[PDB]
Amino acid sequence: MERYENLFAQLNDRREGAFVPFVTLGDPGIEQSLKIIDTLIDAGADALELGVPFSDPLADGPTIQNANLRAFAAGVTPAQCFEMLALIREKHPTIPIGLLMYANLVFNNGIDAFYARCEQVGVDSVLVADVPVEESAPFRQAALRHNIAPIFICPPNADDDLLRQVASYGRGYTYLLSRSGVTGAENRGALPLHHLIEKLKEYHAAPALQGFGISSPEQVSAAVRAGAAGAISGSAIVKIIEKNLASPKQMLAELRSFVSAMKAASRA
Amino acid sequence: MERYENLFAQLNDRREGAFVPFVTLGDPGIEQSLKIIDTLIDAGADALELGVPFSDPLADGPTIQNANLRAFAAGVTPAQCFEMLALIREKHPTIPIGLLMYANLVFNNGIDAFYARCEQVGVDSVLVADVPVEESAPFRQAALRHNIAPIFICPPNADDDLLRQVASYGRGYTYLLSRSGVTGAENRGALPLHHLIEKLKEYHAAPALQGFGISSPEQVSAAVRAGAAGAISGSAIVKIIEKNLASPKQMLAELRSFVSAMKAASRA
Amino acid sequence: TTLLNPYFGEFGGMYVPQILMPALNQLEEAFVSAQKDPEFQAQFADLLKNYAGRPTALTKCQNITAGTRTTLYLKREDLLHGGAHKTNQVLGQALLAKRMGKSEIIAETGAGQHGVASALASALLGLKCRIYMGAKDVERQSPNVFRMRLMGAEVIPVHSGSATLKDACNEALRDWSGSYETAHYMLGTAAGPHPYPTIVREFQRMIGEETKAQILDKEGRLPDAVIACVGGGSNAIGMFADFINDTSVGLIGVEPGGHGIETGEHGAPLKHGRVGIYFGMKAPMMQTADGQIEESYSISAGLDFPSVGPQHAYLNSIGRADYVSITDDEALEAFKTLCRHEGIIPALESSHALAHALKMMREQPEKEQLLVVNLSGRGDKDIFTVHDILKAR
Amino acid sequence: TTLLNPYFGEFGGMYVPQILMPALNQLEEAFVSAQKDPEFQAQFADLLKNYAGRPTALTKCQNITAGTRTTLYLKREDLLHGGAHKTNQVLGQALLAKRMGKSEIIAETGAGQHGVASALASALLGLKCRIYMGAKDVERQSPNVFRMRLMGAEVIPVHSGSATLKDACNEALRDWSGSYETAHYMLGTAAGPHPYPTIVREFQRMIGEETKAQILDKEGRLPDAVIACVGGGSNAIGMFADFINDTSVGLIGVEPGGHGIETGEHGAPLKHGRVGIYFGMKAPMMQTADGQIEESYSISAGLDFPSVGPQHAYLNSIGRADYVSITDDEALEAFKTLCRHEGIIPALESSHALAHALKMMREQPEKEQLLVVNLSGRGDKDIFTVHDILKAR
Ligand SMILES: O=P(O)(O)OCCNS(=O)(=O)c1ccc(OC(F)(F)F)cc1
Ligand SMILES: O=P(O)(O)OCCNS(=O)(=O)c1ccc(OC(F)(F)F)cc1
Ligand SMILES: *Cc1c(COP(=O)(O)O)cnc(C)c1O
Ligand SMILES: *Cc1c(COP(=O)(O)O)cnc(C)c1O
Ligand code: NA
Ligand code: NA
Repeated sequence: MERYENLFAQLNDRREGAFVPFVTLGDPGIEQSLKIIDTLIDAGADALELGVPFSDPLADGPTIQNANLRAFAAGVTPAQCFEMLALIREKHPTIPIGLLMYANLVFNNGIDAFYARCEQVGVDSVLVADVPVEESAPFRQAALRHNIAPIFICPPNADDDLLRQVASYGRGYTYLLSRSGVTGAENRGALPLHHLIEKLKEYHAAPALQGFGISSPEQVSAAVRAGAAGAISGSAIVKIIEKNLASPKQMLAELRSFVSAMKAASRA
Repeated sequence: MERYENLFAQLNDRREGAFVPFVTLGDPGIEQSLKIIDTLIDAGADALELGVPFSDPLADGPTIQNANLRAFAAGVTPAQCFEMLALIREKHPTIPIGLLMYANLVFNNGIDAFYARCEQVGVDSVLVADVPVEESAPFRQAALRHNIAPIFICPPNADDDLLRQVASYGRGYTYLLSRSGVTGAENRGALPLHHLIEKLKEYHAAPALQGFGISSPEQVSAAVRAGAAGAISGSAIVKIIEKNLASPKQMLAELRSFVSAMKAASRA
Repeated sequence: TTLLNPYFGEFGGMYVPQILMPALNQLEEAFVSAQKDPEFQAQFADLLKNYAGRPTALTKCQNITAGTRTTLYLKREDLLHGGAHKTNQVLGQALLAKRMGKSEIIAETGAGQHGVASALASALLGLKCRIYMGAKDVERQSPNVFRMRLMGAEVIPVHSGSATLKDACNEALRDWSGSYETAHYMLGTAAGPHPYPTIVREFQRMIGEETKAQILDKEGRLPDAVIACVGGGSNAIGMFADFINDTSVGLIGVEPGGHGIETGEHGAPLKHGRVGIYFGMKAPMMQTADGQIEESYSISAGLDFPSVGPQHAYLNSIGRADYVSITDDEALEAFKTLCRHEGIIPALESSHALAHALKMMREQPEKEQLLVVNLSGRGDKDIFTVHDILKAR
Repeated sequence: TTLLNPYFGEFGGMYVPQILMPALNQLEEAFVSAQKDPEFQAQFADLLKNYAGRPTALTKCQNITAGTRTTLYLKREDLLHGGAHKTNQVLGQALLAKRMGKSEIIAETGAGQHGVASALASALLGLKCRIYMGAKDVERQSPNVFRMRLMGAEVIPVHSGSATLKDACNEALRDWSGSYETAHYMLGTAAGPHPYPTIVREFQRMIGEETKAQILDKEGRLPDAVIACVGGGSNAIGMFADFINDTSVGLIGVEPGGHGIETGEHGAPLKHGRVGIYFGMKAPMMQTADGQIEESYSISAGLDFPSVGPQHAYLNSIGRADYVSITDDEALEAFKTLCRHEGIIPALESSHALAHALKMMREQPEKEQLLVVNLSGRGDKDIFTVHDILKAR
């Protein structure tokens, strides 16, 4: 399908940035996670980034570590996550859906079979957090055979060789890292990335989304100003879940408030 | 003085063996120890062997280890032991009194001063349990300067050189060891010692007293039959103390009974 | 691109977030340079000799083998400073950290021996050391935690996931992914992303080099087999490396069988797990049917790394090395046998290697065989574990 | 009559019951013969190299001495099999037992290291080992008691006297006075009746021989001083012996000062006791004014032998060796310093020797001095003792 290409063309027509929330599938349970995701979309999310709970999320800080643990406390499995993905797509035909995976969950029952299941449920992209471009060949090949965009991370450290590789190999969007370290709202990135954003456009890369530490409206506007196509936010979204565990209704109200503010910051 | 020489001459006149009990001075207290010693003499003891409580009696088995501990529980000191010795001699002018000492108590305030104190209170002999004939020169010299007999142990193992040394160096009596090991009634000696007794007489040794494991009348008669001048018994005497701690009066009755039986076994 | 092959056949690789690739490339380049540098080799040799106590003895065990045609030697890594083989490679990695201009060390630890080894190397060489340890392990390894703190290391309890070794591995990599410019990650076994399996082998290979020289001197020939326990693979690859090209020499790796392979309560991923991708490598793993990483179980917590070094998976796949398992009860009997018949208290880890050599002897007592067991550590640390089991029998 | 002089000046001798003199004469004759026997020397050298791990390292301590004119080396007896120097002489005495046709060993132990050393030597050489231990020591040394029992030794609690080391010494001699024809008494220090002070020195003297060779190789000269802790005297006489005739080399023995000499709660009989006769020798003793033998007190139970070897009393009397004391608190600070600055956990016994070298350096930091500390054992055994004190501060 062409869901990212259609989204970025529509956003470009409106001189608009993308706002893309991350959540963990099944955090804090399947039913409440489906309600959370519908609330994110109704509040104006342009695309989704969705994590499958994994025992060892070594690219994630404590907020998303604790999201994975809540989903496991609710008995959430990868099979249940794919059932959720099919339902989400059945409700929402055009929104791009990206997964954040760890390699073992993709490799476990065969790389090709993983990407075939992605295609069946209507996923648009997969970011495998612990597969660097150097190891990516079988993942990107399987992704593209099943009409899935393989997403790569561009560190702020990225040398010219790596920018060329990410530009050549990635599709859908380029994940522009704000900083070194792991996911978390407590650490803000401070890279102008004007040159990285400029070099990616020169090398005809998929449009850049700036992510890691994006927690406020001004960071969304700043990302777009710097020439990024949009911004991704997770720990900030997940923190609203963690804060409001005792009140599922207030949790949805605060998620709606936050996403509506972050999306407003992307508009012309 | 001539107390051993006079005793053995008198016993020889009556074709009689010596019976010599051992007790620890101040076991189980000073007053009861003085009563015990008078009871041993009244019951027919020919001589006494008296121990001074010492922290590390490494020639003694458990019965006499426990006698030393009872005397220490009563606060008994070497100074109190010498006060007891003076009183015992003041009551009993002719009975030979032998001490069983450990080297540190003799060396502590000077070897000569120890033997001078022995002479002052009327002791007749000292056996230093942890001084072999090889180390004995300063002890035997100090003893003889103060009219004290130095007593040496003749092991059943004794080679000819050692018999000659003990015969030359000892006075009063020769302590004939029943066996290897340490003091105790639970272990009986089984050396004929006819040859050792014969060799000692050939070398003009002080008369032999057989000791270690002597607990019964038949062992007293057997010692005399073998040509010994007598027998020494300790753990058997001390065991009667340990058994009767709760009844001081019955303790004295049982000591009297035992000593009267052991002395009877020595008579012609 | 890399200077060295990151794979052993299909096994190994560099499965880390992109942000960590420069740290691995920097480490590989420093290592390749260090291995050509006579000054680095001389400094490492000086520390191994004068601080750690190398060479270690090779002890013959005639009391154990009496009445059989087995000759058994023990390579005495139990006599190395710190009481286990781990000291060899932490000294080399600490020197690499200094070569790269780093002043700080990060380490993971399970039962604590790698934490203690990392802390003692850091204390000697003037490095600031922080150690990640699963909160469950912190709770049950107070002696090793206290040793690390006496040596001036920071011990950081890890409460995420299962609060055990794999979670400490993750936390070490999360820290390194922000701190690599000033901190070296001193990985504790011959596993993880390239170049660690290669580095740890080369910084342990004096075990096998010395064993070869010592057995030639004593026996005039190579061993029929060298036998080593396999937790993550470092002491075993250190013994094996110098014999790989001696095709007559058996290479036997012993994984923990725990309560028995059939119970599922074991730590034998190489022969009884499933290949996966975790901790930066493609290797056999303890994992659920769904691909969640599991714990290894053994009476010996030191054997509970829930995967295995990729070079062992490779040597197995080509048939150069053979891998077996030994249960808790077999290891315990070997522990008691060595204590009683040689007066050596072995680590329960090493007791697994000894137990398999005892089986080789006892099953075929008239087979002529010259065996070397890598005695990877001493077992003072295990006497209460063993007391608690014996007392409950 | 004896073959060798039983005295060192006025100190030493053979103050045992007459029944034990043949056992001492037999032992002296076997020892004199063994020292002329190349086969005995080769067997002992084989055990020391291939079982115990000799030679031990000599470790330079630049982190500790930085900014001073002290050079400090540690002789690493902590790396010997069993974790202390005691292993050297028990292997020699076990070989003497076999030379005399004996199949059984008797040993005394206080804090338990001699019991463990005796048990491991007996296990290796096929001897039946029984160990006397004061009931109070049995109660507070469960780890060492368990080690002795794992190695197949009988541990016999002693309830007589103070139920501590001197009482176990007595019980060992009481047993030997009945069993000498089939049992060897494996005395644990350079003390007791002749020939033990001589034997234990000669079976420890490789400490100083190796140190001399190692310091000549590294520094091209002899040390200014060699420094060793003194409990009964074995590790110190083993370090000192080969330097006695090198009159330029200081010999410094360190007794435990406990809570302070002035408190009376110490273990420094050589400088703060009184000569007496006990345990078969004339030597300085901890004793009451009345001549009852007392206990030594130290934070380190291993330094609590309540006398001292007669050769140390002799070397002091002629001014060849100097004896000092170090308090509990000084030893504790040295323990912490070595852990933090060299990554070596020293025995609290050995920490007394290190503390005195630290004082020599710190008091006169511009004095040029080349020092060797005998690091007589490792301190894994002491980490809870140290934890309990630190935690209570
Ligand atoms: O807002 P934050 O700081 O929580 O960051 C959002 C992260 N969510 S995500 O799925 O984009 C994401 C993307 C990449 C990650 O790791 C990798 F870079 F190594 F690949 C991890 C998570
Ligand atoms: O009847 P037992 O078995 O208790 O023996 C009596 C012992 N009492 S004693 O004073 O004669 C005595 C004599 C000698 C001793 O030791 C030595 F031989 F080494 F010198 C100990 C005690
Ligand atoms: C750490 C340890 C092991 C297991 O680790 P490997 O990397 O497999 O060697 C084995 N033995 C001992 C003594 C250890 O300390
Ligand atoms: C036994 C011991 C000592 C004290 O005994 P010495 O005979 O004086 O050497 C000292 N250090 C250690 C480590 C010991 O084990
Ligand atoms: Na493993
Ligand atoms: Na002492």
